[PDB]
Amino acid sequence: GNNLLHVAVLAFPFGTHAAPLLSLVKKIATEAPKVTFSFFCTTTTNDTLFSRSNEFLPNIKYYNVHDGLPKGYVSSGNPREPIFLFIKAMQENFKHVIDEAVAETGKNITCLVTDAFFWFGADLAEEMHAKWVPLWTAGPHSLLTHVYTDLIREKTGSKEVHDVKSIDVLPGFPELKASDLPEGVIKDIDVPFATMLHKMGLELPRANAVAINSFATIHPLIENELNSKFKLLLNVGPFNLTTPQRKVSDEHGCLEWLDQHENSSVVYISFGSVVTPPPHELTALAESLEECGFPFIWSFRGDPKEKLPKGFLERTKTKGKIVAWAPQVEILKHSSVGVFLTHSGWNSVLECIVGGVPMISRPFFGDQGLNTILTESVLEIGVGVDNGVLTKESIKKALELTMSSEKGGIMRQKIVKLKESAFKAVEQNGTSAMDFTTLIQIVTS
Ligand SMILES: O=c1ccn([C@@H]2O[C@H](COP(=O)(O)OP(=O)(O)O)[C@@H](O)[C@H]2O)c(=O)[nH]1
Repeated sequence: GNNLLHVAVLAFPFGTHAAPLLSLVKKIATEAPKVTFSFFCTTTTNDTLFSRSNEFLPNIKYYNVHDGLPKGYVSSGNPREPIFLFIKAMQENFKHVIDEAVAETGKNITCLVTDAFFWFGADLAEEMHAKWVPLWTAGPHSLLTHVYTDLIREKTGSKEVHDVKSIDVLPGFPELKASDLPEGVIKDIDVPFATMLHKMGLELPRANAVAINSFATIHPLIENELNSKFKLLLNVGPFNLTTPQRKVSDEHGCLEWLDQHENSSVVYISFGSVVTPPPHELTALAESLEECGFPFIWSFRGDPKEKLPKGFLERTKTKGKIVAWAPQVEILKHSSVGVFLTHSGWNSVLECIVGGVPMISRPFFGDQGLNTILTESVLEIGVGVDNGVLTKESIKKALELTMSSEKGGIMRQKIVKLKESAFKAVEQNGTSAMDFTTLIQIVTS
């Protein structure tokens, strides 16, 4: 593109949303050095994202957007409170800062790239006579679930709303219970997050193009519907293969430690950038761990003994590891690791498909439920813990099953062939490289 183009990038501050988006942006900015990229997110998220050294692509500048929290505000109860406050004032807070970036660069916005959550991107793009390109950072099946929100509700009564009778929502997908769906589709339909997702489903067809961090082999039938709902659908993932972003950090020699172990023998544990199993769960896992023998790596959450038992800490310090932050993508590509105990967030899922490792899923929130059903029943590269909770009986059951002598192997096989499609999809010749090239064209023109 030319030196007159200005791309505004609006990222979601919570969960693993902002980093994947920034990654996509970095790939584009490298290909288009004369194009200006303005990245908007909360001060706290920007601080974490832009602390990186020479990662300073010159044509990318970040701008802090108000987090919606009132003056003096203090934690309070539920961790949902700051998310709800952000959502409630995000449109005007984004606009205020976008306005500063336009006055400062002297360049009107030509393209608005946003997390798909930002349904208001169409309206904003409209006002500035700019293009709108939202990015759904999760899977195709959940995106389509949101596009189908009204349809689902219209075919949902007292039975289904209460898990008595299952709903047939997605093509080429098992029948689901309301508890399977992301909060908001059929429950708590009124809260800000739920309203944000519904509006997104309704506004997406107005976009110039809808990008998604996924690849065409993930779900053919779902993709076809999405393809018919939007002006353009672009599969630009998996991001771990299509975009840069370093992070090859092993402050705790996990990979070396992994070297000094054999194949499919280590248990990697990670429940995302925000989750930490409840008390009865952690304690059920920690013990499940040092009773199964299985060597392991566990990404806790900074806090060590804080939640974990003292003794346990220095008793397993010989057959397993526990870190605050691990080099997950690399760990998942290591031949040592045999199973991935995850909450099935989408990013971790794409990373596991690329690494070729079987999965143990204990979903918590959002799309994790649909993701578990997708990898357990449709891709068959994983299984979920019993009851969706972590109890010593449910854990061992899963470990034993995946680390078994049959099922675990097959899953590993199924995910190796999927891994193959992933690598193929990103060759210049594949659909992901091609949709990415198109994305670049739209964003930089
Ligand atoms: O020790 C860790 C734990 C997590 N992650 C990364 O954190 C992200 C988790 O995203 P996901 O969508 O799986 O779950 P979320 O954070 O949205 O709940 C993934 O990129 C993981 O690789 C990591 O790099 N090291």
